[PDB]
Amino acid sequence: LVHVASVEKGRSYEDFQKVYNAIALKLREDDEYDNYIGYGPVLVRLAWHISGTWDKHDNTGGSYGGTYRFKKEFNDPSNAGLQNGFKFLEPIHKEFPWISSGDLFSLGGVTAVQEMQGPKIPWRCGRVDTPEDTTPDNGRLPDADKDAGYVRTFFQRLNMNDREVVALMGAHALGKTHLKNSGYEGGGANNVFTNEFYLNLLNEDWKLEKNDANNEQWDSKSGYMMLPTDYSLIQDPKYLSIVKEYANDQDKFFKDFSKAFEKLLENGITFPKDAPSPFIFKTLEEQGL
Ligand code: HEM
Ligand SMILES: Nc1cccc(N)n1
Repeated sequence: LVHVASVEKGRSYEDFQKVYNAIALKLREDDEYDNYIGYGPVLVRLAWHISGTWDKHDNTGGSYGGTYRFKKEFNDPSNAGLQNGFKFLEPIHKEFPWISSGDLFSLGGVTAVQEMQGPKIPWRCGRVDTPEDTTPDNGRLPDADKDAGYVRTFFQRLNMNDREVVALMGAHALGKTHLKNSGYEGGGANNVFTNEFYLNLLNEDWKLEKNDANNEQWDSKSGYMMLPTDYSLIQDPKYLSIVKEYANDQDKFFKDFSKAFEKLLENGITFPKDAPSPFIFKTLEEQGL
């Protein structure tokens, strides 16, 4: 299965910057969401979940086809709550109806990371909507009540190695868990992208508790939480080393997250040798907007 990137006809960097800016301005405007977290974190999670269906073995799933728009995938229990991100993006899509769905969902995550003061994430256009029959079945996204060996095996399907896994999970500095979505509750409610995930893992005093859904999670007295799969990153000695690295080097974390997150968003896509180079969007702040 080959998915060849095809640039939306006649579009260039300055078209996609406009879309980025519309997303970014709406992120600033719609600030009340989720007790004043705003939509940044949910957009990052949307971009990940639309990408994380990918299977390297047969090139099924992935961001290219925009298949989250279809009910089988929209309704995946693993995607509960992401409808809020889709609803955020609907006026953006109405303004810019020429962008493909996969391009919009992936660009929403890039825009969110950058506007939350995270790294620059180079981004490539040309995902093409594919039909409803190409929608992957539910069950391809990961469970949270598992251990490091589970996490490591899971991510091999996505062609991610230990460093890439640990870097990607730093996104768990953002937003929160919600009991009614996933059966986990709590988190920093943070809407600034930092390396805090790693510092919290190493620094807090964690206790293994049960939540009101009868699931185990790690809680800190400071009011933070970790999923079992997050905590596994300090139980496994290989992950632990990388957690320490990122807890001690903000810039390295930023660079490695950027590389892994673009990768994630590009898995499954064949870019022609003459395709445009990746775009690096300016933030609103860099534009004086
Ligand atoms: C083993 C891998 C992972 C597991 C098991 C996992 C699981 C979860 C769960 C259970 C939630 C809470 C959802 C809710 O209740 O609303 C969540 C939230 C979140 N996840 Fe992950 N995740 C994983 C990897 C990732 C990766 C790779 C990223 C992106 C790079 C990511 C980004 C997010 C973000 C940003 C949120 C917060 C959403 C919000 O505040 O609404 N996750 N994740
Ligand atoms: N904010 C957040 C989201 C997912 C998992 C964790 N540990 N925390």
